[PDB]
Amino acid sequence: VTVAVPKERAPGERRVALVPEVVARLVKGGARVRVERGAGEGAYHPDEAYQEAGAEVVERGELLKGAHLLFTVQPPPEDLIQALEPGAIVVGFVQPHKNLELVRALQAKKATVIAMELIPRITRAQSMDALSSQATVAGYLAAIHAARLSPRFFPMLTTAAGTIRPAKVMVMGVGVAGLMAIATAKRLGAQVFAYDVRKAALEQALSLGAKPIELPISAEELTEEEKRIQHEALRDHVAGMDVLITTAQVPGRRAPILLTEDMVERLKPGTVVVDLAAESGGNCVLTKPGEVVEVRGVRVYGPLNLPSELSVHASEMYAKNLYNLSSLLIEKGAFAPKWEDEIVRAALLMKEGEVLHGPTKALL
Amino acid sequence: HMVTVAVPKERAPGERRVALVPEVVARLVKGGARVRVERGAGEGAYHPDEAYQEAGAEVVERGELLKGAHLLFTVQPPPEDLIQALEPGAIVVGFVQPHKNLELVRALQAKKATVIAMELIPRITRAQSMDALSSQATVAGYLAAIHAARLSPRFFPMLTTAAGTIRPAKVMVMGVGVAGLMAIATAKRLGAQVFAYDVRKAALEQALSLGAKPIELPISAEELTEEEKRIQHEALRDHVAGMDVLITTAQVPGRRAPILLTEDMVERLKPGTVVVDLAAESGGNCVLTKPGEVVEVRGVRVYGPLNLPSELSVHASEMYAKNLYNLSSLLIEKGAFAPKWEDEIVRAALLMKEGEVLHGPTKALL
Repeated sequence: VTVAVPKERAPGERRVALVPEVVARLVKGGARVRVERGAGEGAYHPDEAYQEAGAEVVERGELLKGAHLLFTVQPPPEDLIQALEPGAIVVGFVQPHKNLELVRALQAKKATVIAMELIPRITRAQSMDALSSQATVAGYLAAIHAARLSPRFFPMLTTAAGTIRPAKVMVMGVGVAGLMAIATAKRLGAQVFAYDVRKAALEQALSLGAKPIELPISAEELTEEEKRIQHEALRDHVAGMDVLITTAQVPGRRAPILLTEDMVERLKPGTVVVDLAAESGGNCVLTKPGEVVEVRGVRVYGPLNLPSELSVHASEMYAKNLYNLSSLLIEKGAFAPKWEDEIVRAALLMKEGEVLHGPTKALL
Repeated sequence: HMVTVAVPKERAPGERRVALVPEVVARLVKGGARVRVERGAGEGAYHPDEAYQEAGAEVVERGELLKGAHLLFTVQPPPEDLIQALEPGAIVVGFVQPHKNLELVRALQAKKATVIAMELIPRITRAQSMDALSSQATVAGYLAAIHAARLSPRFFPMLTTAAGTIRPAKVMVMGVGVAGLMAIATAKRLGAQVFAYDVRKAALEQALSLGAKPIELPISAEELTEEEKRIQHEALRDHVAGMDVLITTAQVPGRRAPILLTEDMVERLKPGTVVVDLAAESGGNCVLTKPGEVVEVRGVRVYGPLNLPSELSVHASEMYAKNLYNLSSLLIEKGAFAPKWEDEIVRAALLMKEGEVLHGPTKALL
């Protein structure tokens, strides 16, 4: 098997689909790897370090010559698509809704793509979950940015000039990203609170030292009347916060509004919102994606591409995810795609140009 | 027969701090003092006018500000419009830094003003609660570490997921005074492996206490030969090369900052390394640093922040205000203007009286 690795082109993308250490392991297992000149520069991995790992550092669009497996972060642009070579498998993030044009080009070229956002949440696939690994990065950076943006200390502090209270941080949406925001805001010494409609998620928060927000109806269909009492109770909680980190996203849908116009009016001047849901529209009505705005003294930040900010580790984890996915793409140095495997069945978005996952057929 | 204290809006570009905050203003008032605050003075620090009025002060207009009376409390030194309006016998209290504001210092003596300079508070134990250099350095240190994390392309903490385990980042703090100690405490909380470099052993002792590993050089921490300098340098250089982040904090009053990250030292940093150079305001500890900017050479991101305190404006102002409050006990008796001129703190910090410059280096520069 020969595995190709492109230099990412999407504006502001700094990650690389494989890193040198991972490349070595693929080589030591009998695989061959070609890496575009400069592909790991965003992640501080020089061409020489790849060569050392046994890769040949080729020129772009010489890249797909050998060509059994194309490993990307973002979906491949057209220059690469055209260069595919029949029977090749594309493996990376696809995001049909964000990159429809490139998706229609992949099927027109009759290509085969395993979509990374489509890895199933089963335990056997945990080590392959790139959404999770990238969400961890995003979570960590959410918290760091919350501290950079806030005009107060996160930790409680005593000096000869007195003592200062710790900051009050609420994380809303306690999935993988939110858990790491909790872990990181807690490390910095903030009082941290957690809001999620699911009890299991809230138990995870409690475990990391976050105080769950308890609403009049408890975590696990609801009346318009019951919604109102939840809303008013959450509103009072949010008002008392020094920082809000919102992470609630729903695949192929607009993000839910969790920070409502009337909720935002009650935030004190000097509060910070780090809205991780900006990519799909934002959990907060104030948020302008990719920007930091300030209204009524409320600093609101909607980061896109946090993973690419932490490019060294984001790439390392992602590289490992792909390597771990490889055991079902590669057998004994050979190209042996386990088509019958549930992971591959769930993640295989198209085979020879035919679209195998419903919603993607609809958009096209 | 009862003292009045003025507080301006800061003008210096990018200054967001306020010399007094509302909670502090109330204590001054509740002790029988009056306070006049310029409209908007606390906005940088998210303290609305109404919070000051609530605390018992009159939110007046600028340039009406000094009419009232006796004490001008500032963060940065007062610009000219304010110096011109002083009122004889009145005291200016704040940061002065003549090397940065010579012109304004010249205007202050021309107007025969009296000024207690905040950077001149003596380092004695009784003056600890009054030390604004120290309280501001704590702010600077904390943010140094936060920015180091924002800028680094790797995790600070060691981490395990189903995708593997990741080593903690390796952070060196060079210059272990007040800012350095806070950078340590904060890089530590974030789970970095933290190392500490300082020519003084007591400072290194304070680092160890916060969980930082001291950098041990061939000649040990406390008359040094050129030969002995070479081996310290080469050893430290080996240490620096192994780091993911360098935070440098070494400053010396009224001098260029010492170069602690030499050009040969910088040459050995791997691409992806971060330098937060807290000494940019006086020239930078690192040869690469461009003050107020983030540069990237040979893949090394180097940041030289000016006015970190003003980024943390809520807490910087709070500690500063308390510092000023605490200094009051020597400026104010039972609500009346009573300067204790014979106090060591006051004599150490009194930069000028009725136009007479009473602190050498400032006389010399002027």
